[PDB]
Amino acid sequence: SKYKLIMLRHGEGAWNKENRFCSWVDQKLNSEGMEEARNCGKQLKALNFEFDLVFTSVLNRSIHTAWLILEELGQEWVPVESSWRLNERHYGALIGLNREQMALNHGEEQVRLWRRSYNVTPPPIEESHPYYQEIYNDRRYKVCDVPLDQLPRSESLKDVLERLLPYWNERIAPEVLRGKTILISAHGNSSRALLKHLEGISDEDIINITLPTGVPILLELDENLRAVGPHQFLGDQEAIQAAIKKVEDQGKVK
Amino acid sequence: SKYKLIMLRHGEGAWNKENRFCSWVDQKLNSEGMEEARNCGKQLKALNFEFDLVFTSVLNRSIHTAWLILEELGQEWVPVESSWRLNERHYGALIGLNREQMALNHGEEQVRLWRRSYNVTPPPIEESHPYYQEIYNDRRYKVCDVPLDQLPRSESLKDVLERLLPYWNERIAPEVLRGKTILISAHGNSSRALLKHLEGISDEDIINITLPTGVPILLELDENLRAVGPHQFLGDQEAIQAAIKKVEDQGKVKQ
Repeated sequence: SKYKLIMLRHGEGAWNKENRFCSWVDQKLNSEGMEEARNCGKQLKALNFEFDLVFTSVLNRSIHTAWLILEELGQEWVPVESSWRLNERHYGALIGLNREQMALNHGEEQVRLWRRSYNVTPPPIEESHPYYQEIYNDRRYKVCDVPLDQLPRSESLKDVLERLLPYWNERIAPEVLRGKTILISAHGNSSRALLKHLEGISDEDIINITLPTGVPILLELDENLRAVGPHQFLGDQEAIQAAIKKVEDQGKVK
Repeated sequence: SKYKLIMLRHGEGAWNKENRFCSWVDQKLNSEGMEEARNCGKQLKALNFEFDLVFTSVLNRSIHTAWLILEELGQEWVPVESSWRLNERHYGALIGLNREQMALNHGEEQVRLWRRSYNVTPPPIEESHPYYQEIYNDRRYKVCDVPLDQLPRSESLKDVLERLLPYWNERIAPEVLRGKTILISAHGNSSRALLKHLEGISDEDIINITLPTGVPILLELDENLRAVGPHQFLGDQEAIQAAIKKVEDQGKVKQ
């Protein structure tokens, strides 16, 4: 293809073992998630990736993932830019809740709908929510490209794409078209949104895409920045399939 | 004072204890040097610093120092910009040599000129030098604002200032004048060059300035972007003076 792009979601964060929706809560990587980022960097080094620019969200776990990757590559000097527009989907009032408990109380199908639907919007987070203040009082959201009171209080995946697309179009895509090799260090839902756009995945088919943590995703793009074929997970496909199943199973009872 | 910013040189790596000139060799911090960066971050957190921009060199030890400080502050989202123009001074053929060996071979006075004078230039690095290829083959120097073939093969402190000052004037200083809170994560001699300029230190007097590793310098500048007074170090002054003496003593024969 004319261009190649790498994107990924970070490895396990500090709420993964507790199986809680994390979203805009700024949890750090845990020890396993740090190792996943190192493994990504080693895999990218083995394939000779030489990045020219890295894009991340403003959540520290995506930034630390980038930094660990760049250290493994010996590319710490490569410019990094961060934007809330690559943040994980805002899960609203579901932030902090246990996915398995939700499946037990409401049905696995209900949790699957909440997690993977394109159109369904979670209930908005309210000021009484235990995690409201630590999100909206953070300085990183006082200096972003929209006013604090305009930031979402919950998002469908469609909403994520709507706020990610301007950043892709205005900032990332022009660099790809210059022939620069780009790394996008983001999150499960923000990566799914961008894949939906670049691959032309239907609203119905995007529900069945679950991305494994800490696995580089190669996208080959044509002159119009449309995918030439489906995304490719770089690694051992058996391990990758088990990693996908692991994410799916977070929403299953027992 | 009208403006304030933080500058520092990173903590130690292996060649600090071994007493070897490191310069453009891209050596990593060791454990102690990582802890020095965390300690700087804790001091800046105590002072409630809220950075808007961080500037570093392209040597990974300065970048990792910045990342560790930002992590201590919970400010990993703050933009970082890295430039060869903040790199440590290029020590030429002295790269990788032991400073005390140089004092034994050439005398303490000559070593002090090489390390601290303004105008004396180290002998240039040649293609046969054991560290030449790993410096000049590195992609970070193929994508600079100067062609690979025009990058220095050694630098006096004057040469450092000549390549650093445009970056200060054109990229960093405008952000200071916009009221932004800036961190500069740099190196011993690039920091000394900037201090010489900002404080108006004479060509003769700069030879007496040595900076300790891993110690924040909180610089105070007036409306014309010149220092209000001599630089000061955050931390325990007796420990800082002992650390300065240790750096000076690297270039001395042991009595």
